Amino acid sequence: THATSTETIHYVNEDGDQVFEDGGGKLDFTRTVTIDDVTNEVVEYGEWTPVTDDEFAAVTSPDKDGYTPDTSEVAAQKPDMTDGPDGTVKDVEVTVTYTANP
Amino acid sequence: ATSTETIHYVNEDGDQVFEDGGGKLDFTRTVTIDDVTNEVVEYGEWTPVTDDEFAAVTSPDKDGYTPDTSEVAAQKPDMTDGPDGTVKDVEVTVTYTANP
Repeated sequence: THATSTETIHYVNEDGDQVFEDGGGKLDFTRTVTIDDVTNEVVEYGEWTPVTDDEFAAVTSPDKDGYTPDTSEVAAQKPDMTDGPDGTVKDVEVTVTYTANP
Repeated sequence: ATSTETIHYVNEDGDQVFEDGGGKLDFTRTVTIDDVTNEVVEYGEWTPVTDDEFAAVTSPDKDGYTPDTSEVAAQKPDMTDGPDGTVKDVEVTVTYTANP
């Protein structure tokens, strides 16, 4: 199963080259699975619940002299999640671009 | 999860005079587990596949004999919960006494 969402914030320049270490972090989720004790068949899947919060906190973009990121802060992001037998908590990808001044 | 009701039909000497009576009852219970750690979160209560009690059983007629009871009453099998919870079987003994 994949119940831990990883948020990766790519910090790059206009050429797509990494200018800072990836930002972000991780968010853990869990869900219950109810089965028949006799047949071992899955009866139903519980809703995904957060171990901490259901949203990645806002992330401040690092400062680079002579450059300006398109956003000084990536807003809080809720990772997508799927239910059912193949359900999983998805990762979050974000790309912030630093453009040279002026 | 299956309870078997066994009714022994014996004479005053302890010898069986009829094949065992009774029947079977099936039950099921759900088990809720943490999909990530796989720890059991909760055990559901036992539920009957059909009924929660064995129907009353008529005792066979035997010439020159009288069973202490002509009908074993409806019986509910005992059941326990938790990790080792199970539905217990039911054991009953009917005695046929020779008529003077």
